[PDB]
Amino acid sequence: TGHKGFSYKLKLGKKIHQNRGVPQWFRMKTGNTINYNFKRRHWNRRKMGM
Amino acid sequence: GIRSVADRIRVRMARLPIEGEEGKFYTLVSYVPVASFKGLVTKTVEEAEN
Amino acid sequence: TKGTSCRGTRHNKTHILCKRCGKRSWHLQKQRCASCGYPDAKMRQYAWGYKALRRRTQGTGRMRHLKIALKR
Amino acid sequence: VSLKLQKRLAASVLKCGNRKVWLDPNETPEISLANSRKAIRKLIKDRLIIKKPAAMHSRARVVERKQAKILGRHTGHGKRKGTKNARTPQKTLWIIRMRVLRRLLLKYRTTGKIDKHMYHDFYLKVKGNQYKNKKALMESIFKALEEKKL
RNA sequence: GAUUCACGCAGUGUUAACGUGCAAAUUACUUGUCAUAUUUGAGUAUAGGGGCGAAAGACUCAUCGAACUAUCUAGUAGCUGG
RNA sequence: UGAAACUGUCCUUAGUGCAGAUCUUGGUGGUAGUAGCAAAUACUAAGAAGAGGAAAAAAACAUCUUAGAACUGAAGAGGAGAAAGGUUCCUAAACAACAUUACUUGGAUUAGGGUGAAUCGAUCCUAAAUUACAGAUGGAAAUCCUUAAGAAAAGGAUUGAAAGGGAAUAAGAUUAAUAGUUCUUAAUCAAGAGAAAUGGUAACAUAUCAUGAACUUUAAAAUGGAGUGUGAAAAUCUACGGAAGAGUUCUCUUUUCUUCUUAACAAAAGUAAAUUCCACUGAAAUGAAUCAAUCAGAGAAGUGGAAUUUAUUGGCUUUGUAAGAAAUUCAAUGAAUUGUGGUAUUUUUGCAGUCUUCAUAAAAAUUAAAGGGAAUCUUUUGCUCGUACUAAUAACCGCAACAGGUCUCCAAGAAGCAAAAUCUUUAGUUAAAUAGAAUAACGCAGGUAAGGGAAGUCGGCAACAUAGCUCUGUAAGUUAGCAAGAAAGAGUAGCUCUGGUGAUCGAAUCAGAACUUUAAAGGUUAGGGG
RNA sequence: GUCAUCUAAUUAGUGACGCGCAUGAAUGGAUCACCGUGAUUCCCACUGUCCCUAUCUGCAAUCUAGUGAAACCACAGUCAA
RNA sequence: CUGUUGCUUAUAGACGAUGGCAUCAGAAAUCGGUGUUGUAAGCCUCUCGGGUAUUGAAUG
Repeated sequence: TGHKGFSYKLKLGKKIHQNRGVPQWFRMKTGNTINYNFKRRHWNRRKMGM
Repeated sequence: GIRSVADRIRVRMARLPIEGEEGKFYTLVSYVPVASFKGLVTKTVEEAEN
Repeated sequence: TKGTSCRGTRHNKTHILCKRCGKRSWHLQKQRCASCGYPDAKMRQYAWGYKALRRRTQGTGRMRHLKIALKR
Repeated sequence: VSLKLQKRLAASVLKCGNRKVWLDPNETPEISLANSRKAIRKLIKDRLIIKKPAAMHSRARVVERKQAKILGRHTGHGKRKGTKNARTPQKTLWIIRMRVLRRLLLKYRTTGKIDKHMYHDFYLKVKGNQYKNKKALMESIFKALEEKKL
């Protein structure tokens, strides 16, 4: 909704921040196994349920 | 409209060289309006003027 | 019409986020949380829910103060 | 290149729809550089973007139909699809007539043609549906005035 | 708490379509109804031998002649299969 | 082949030998390049960009612009909101996967950008209801009570509405995207700072004026529905007079079309409709009036006044704002214009009386007034949070870009009784699970048909048929209200005229008469009857 | 069921009869105006329901380019006795 | 020799197949014959007009 509580909006912003991939420099670390973030979601694929 | 087309259409199509590649030709079909279709046969249109 | 059609009017939340346990388990009309048992002072735990006990209990979090007291 | 942005911005600047926006088909590269509303305003000044005229819709056929109906050309029984009361309400005919007839009786009493006693009887006669029109009331008043004066 | 048409809604018939469907109940036409015992949103109240029901054992989150979930529980099986 | 562990014999030990359990988990075939990618009327030509229309027609080619042709048809496939979603919004680069072909497209990939309030909301108030301390109850968990039980709270506590109540902001411009929020101009509100008046007979009236405490009272906030009439505005239509631009024009058309606008807040030239009161006088031969009513010696009508309502001040025109804005043109920033009307329709907004209920259709915050008589213009500030986008034949809920479902606001022309069907304007769109060739059967959807006319069938199922309006006419039965649109019959077009219905020029409506024709509701819509 | 009537023809319909397997009075009996997306029968009208089928249109099905499943499957797949 | 291919091929046809021709080939308009409708547009008369006509019709 347009109308929302202040703390609810900040939890919406955090979910936007966490919907990002692994940076390139992190993928070049030695002994690295983290290439894709599996905690990723999209608005039309999975509803975050909050 | 999409449902009705004229019974007889008089067209003039000329073959001209393609500007880019000299070997090939292309046909330009244009529409010539006529008052009536009586006594109109296939012709060849030649300018033959300076 | 009890299947596909009746689901169109589902746009009112029964539960919102809880302040104490952080789960979307706060019943708005009941005014209590179904997961942590909010305003009730004691955290809601049951012996038949053995998995629910190992999902949120001591040691499942940061242990900010107790990690120092025990090692001392 | 795609001029989708320029068509949207031009419609906002020209205060028209996207269907009235005319982008010059020969100046595509020039319009492509107009990525801002300020640039679009400059293009509109240079006539590279033009607002198309509205689609012409005439009322000539409607005007001639009404003039023919004034003379009664299409007011026949085969052209009526509504009931008699729907086409001409029976209540509004009554309301018009009472205002018309009560206006006339009021004028006669004020000017002194009739006194309050003769006005009172004609007021009830009019209310009782005794006169179809203005003339029918005038003759009855004049007939009664002559009878009284005798 | 008259008769009808329309916006809407329903579901009488076709026992039409579809029936590994648009759809775990929909579509088309026909039909009915379409403001006062009317329609509808949000808030709120009522909870499982309970609720709610102009009453069909109907509805209570695709679950109802007793919901869902977890524990007792690897319930017992003279019966079927290996 | 594979590159770092393993084997033979004797004892000991067992989670020790699989073809089955609709066995469990994983992987894979035939079916099979098969069924399918067929609702939502629809695309075409030229050009551009791109690796991506080639070619012995490989008959089809995604995006953008232009031209043509079209659809939704203003209860919309238009412009916005509430819930829900949560960045899907905007731009650029890029197309491996995804949207049943493809995509240079995208609600998809990557990276950036974006949400501005004293006046809008939340916050504040209470509604149905909800929850505390103390108390009461219970073995317990806990339950009850919400002002009653209390040394608690002048009177009773918490929460409960982004549709109820509520201090106060508008126009224009601006952004790739936000805007009653930014900018320009102009306002408003709240909280601050710098022995006590007159007028009118009266109803009542005076840019603060002209004191008014405790206490009490009154009013407001704040109250159903139906139906009729009517004031005003807006939209549509139209009369007069034009200014500017555009369309058609060898056939005519002094022609058809487009623009001619103006806010909040205030002013007071001119002038309304309705209602209620006041003064004079006293009504019968009873009058006054409405569409309807209704009213009058506890006082009519008349004359003269007062007040209030009419989307801010005070309803409308007009004025300030304010033309300097905006609209439409012209020239190459500068110039031009921006009258007056209507006894027309619809919507909106008030008003006045009528009807209806064994239904009488919220409260509080908060505000004003009264009774009483105790006491003696300038300027400052205005905190917190929401604000992007969709709101649906693709942003929500149904496993999805699902023909399902989901609350509202605004609303043009024709025609008609009609917001019906049908067509069009402003706006949106031509994409929405791929197409090309051919034109077999059998299908799904839509039709027609000689003669007969329900003989078909369980059964007139399905289809046909009737159908609008006006006039004539209408039975048995009956709870006397109905049956009834009973049934049945006649008329209906086009053109040229005449008459009726008003006010001091105008309304569509009704009736009649000539003449002509393909003899007229029927394109769409539209009862079969007994 | 018997008698009438409806039809050319009536296990259907309607009107009578009634020792009624086993009707009957708020388990309510009888009556029925108006009403009914209720059940039943017959008339008129109309018609592809039918005699008896013919034919027209759109979308499929056919073939092709691209894309591309599922149900089912002991092994399989000509007959007579 | 046969097949492909072409005539957007027919006496054939779902696709194959079948039938015909393939440079004296084929296709096309135009004209004539032959039909259908009912008398065009500009000025009752022009007017037995005008329009259509293989698409699965017949000549040149």
